[PDB]
Amino acid sequence: ARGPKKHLKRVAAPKHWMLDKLTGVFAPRPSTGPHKLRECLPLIIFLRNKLKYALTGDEVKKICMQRFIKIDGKVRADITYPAGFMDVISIDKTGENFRLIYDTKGRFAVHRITPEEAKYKLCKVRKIFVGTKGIPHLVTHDARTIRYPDPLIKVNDTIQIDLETGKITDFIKFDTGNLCMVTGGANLGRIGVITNRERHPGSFDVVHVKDANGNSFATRLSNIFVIGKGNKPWISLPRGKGIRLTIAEERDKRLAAKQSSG
Amino acid sequence: GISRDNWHKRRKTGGKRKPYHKKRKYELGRPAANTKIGPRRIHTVRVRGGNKKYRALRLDVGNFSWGSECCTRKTRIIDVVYNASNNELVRTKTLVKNCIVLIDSTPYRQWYESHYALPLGRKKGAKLTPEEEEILNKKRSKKIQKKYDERKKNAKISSLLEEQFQQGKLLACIASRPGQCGRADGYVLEGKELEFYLRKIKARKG
Amino acid sequence: RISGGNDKQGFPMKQGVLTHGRVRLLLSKGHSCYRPRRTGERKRKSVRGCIVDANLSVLNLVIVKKGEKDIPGLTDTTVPRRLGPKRASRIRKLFNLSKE
Amino acid sequence: DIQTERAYQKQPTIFQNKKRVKLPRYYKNIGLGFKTPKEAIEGTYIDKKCPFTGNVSIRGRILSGVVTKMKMQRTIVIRRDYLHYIRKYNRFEKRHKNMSVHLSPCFRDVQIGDIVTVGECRPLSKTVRFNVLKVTKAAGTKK
Amino acid sequence: KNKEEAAEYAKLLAKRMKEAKEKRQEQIAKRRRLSSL
RNA sequence: GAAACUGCGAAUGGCUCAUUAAAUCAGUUAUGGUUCCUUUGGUCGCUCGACUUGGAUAACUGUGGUAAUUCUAGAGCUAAUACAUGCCGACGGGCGCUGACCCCCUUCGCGGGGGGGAUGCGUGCAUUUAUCAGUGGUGACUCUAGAUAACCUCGGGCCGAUCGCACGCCCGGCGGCGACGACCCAUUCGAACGUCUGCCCUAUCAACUUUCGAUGGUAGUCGCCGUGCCUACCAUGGUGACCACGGGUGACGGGGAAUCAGGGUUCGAUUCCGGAGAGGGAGCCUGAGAAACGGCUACCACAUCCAAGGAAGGCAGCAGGCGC
Repeated sequence: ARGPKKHLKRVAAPKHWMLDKLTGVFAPRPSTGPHKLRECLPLIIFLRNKLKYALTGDEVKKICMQRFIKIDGKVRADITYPAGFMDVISIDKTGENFRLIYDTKGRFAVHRITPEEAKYKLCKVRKIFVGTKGIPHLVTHDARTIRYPDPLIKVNDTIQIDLETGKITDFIKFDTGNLCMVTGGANLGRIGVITNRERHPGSFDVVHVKDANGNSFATRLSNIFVIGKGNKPWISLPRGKGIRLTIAEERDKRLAAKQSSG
Repeated sequence: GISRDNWHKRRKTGGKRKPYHKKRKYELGRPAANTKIGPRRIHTVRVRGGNKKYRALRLDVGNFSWGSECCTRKTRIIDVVYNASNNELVRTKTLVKNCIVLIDSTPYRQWYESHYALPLGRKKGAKLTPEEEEILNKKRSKKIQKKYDERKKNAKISSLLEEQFQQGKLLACIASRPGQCGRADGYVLEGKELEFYLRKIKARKG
Repeated sequence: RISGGNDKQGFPMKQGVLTHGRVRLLLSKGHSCYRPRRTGERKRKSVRGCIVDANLSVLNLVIVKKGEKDIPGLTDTTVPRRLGPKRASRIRKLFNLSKE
Repeated sequence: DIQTERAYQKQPTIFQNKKRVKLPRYYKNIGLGFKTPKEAIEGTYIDKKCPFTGNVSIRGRILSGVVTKMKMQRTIVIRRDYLHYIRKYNRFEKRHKNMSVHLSPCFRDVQIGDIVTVGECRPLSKTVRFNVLKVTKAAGTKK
Repeated sequence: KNKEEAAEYAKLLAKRMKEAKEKRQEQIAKRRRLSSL
């Protein structure tokens, strides 16, 4: 390497894209954007592989160059634009709106939302900051810089922003007894209520989360997103509601629905 | 060219490293600025990330600070006296960071007189005959004079400083890398620093 | 005026080299007798010296002052201006126009 | 006593020429529950590389060896012992790795055999990357 | 935009500082409570 | 709409394994010790002092050179988001010193207490230095903001002399979508140098390293930054039977592969990740990123074309030829 790399081989592509082997050598290396390369869903992948609207990368090119698809209330004419967590994908001509939040397993589900819910999103604040005139500053998980915020919002809270104005409406404080979706590690997509936070000065602080059915699991603080106050999520969830039942239970449910079909 | 790398020199144990790759660029290195005292001359070096880096090859002026009362003025460097690292950097008087220089005491004196309304240096029997110095030292209203008599209380200068002022040249220490920023900025020596360095200059001198 | 021709091997006379022989220069962008292919490219070019001498093949000459007599070849005619001013200020400057 | 080197030794943050009519000291607690010891606050020594009265931040690892040598200038060699486990023979082997570590004149008397806790800092010299943060006197050593 | 953002922050902040000052007088109320409960 | 100028890319991809034995590399952590084109989001009347400026060049036209190449000299013509040069605005003040002068109340009176305030100088962010105070944050800042006194590289930081669609809203009035550009900030892509532990055979390798850097201290230099990286002056140190130092490898490392009762032994040039190299060494231009080789400049080895003066090289890219 003598500079930045531009090709991403299909075997090196993040596993949650569920890309087949015998299609090609390469996968779409996501163009730089708000979310990380590893943890996004490129617009070509979501449009062609998941929705099956297009068949080839040229067909996706033909769609995205007619200004149809709108990511977070702005038109994105880049077929490998990184669409990541909490992002709101509205297609106007079809009349359909998707919020990219995780399946109960470590992948992105294709969760349809209503016109009135596809008008805002939840942003995890990353670092608070003072500018060049004692003007306070936020930085969120999706690279948004919000200045003149509410003077109580701190480094691990969640803010609800509007996708026209880009201004803070209401916020959920990071407390014990607040709903959190886990957005990294083994427990990727698990929804549960924060039970404890265990402080380790110099190391990564681990946070205990309780599922609805009394399933207790820990995650590092970085891989947690407060998505609701109490047991009330301020968004709509996929079918499953983030439980991640065992493989024996998933089998039982599968062949239950199978034998019921007959 | 001039390499700045660890792999060219022996391990902790005295064992030789065989270099596993040729010289890279980011392991860079350029010739020394060697800033002399003369008419302003600054060359520009384009560095990593496309940023700039100014090579002062000659300098006359410099932004020096009398620290005890926050009186900083652009003065004129005259010469160098003592350098802690090497004494050939005195002979071929190079301007490097933390070398002792002499500066023109005139802007500090001018401020001192215009602030306190008291004379500095100006030896006993000084013919102040232009007498706009007497304007700066006299002729006020009532309450303004009360403010000036209030202030002249705490204008007791250190004798070590007052000699240098009367001689007409002050000792200063260069606080900025002149070969990299193109500036000979510093602070005027005072107190225990000044007594330390005045001993060191006299002792070396002999 | 001696506008500067070529050597008898085609190595053109570069300005201000101040010799009567043939020498090698490392020519970069913004020079004579050279144009780079890539940006920041430099090249060794064999160029003939500036001093006009016996052993050339050509001399480029430009008629500084037109003399007493008239030549059959050149002065007789005059080629037209292919193009004129494209910039608004250059039009106003040439044809002497008021602002309004 | 101090100022043995040719350049004037001072804590460069504190200003010691304030006109008037004791010298002040700059220090810091370096986090992770380490008591900024008494000699740091009430000493008159100067050190760039003291974690208390200097410009080094402790971050990364916190290791511990036994003091082996104290024969170099404001630096000591600690000896770190561990058991490396060979897999074929279900047994261990006794290994060691001794590192040059920076000792502040803050810790006034350490004896070879004393137990040290070291915090990772930036590279201080060619081989020095760790700083002595607390000393625990070896078994007994009262008399 | 710079003027209106500054004005709306001045309202919201001054309200939050009045909340903290109501707490400041409870801090002194806790002092006098430890003094004479 | 050819050509040409400008902008971007050519640092990725591909090929091979010669080097290289705490090196590479793997897991684990650090940047509170750095640089970063592009993207996404902030900023961009925050500064108190022109209804559009300037002189060159290409393609083009024409005149030529030597045998020769992606060689190019000379003349005349013309452009810019190339290259330079620069207002007006908002703009009336505000703040900080300076400070004529002024009126007021008290001491009969001086003195005292506070008020207004002419003239002048300074002002924004970034940049370099010195001093003072302690809005938000960290396990911890010499952090971030704030205050005062100056600076400001002539090889020069910013503070739009730019382009396209829609055409509008009242008495020659009067503004929305975009493209392009930019000092700084965060973000994304990284890169870079560090932390801890880990490697094959060898004693017919037992001592090794250092006054021309070997291990440390102080102050510099240089670099994107931390550091003997390198200067100068000091100190006598660093490593070793727990195998240092030296030598060998038909040694690039790992994920892995073959064989297997349970242990294990052998392989891993080879499509994924990381590294190194472009015939052998060395040096650099341009750029955000190169010590680049389908870039340039030397020398060593080889080697093509010569009107004999000179010109041009680099298959461990895809095919293919000789040799082996």
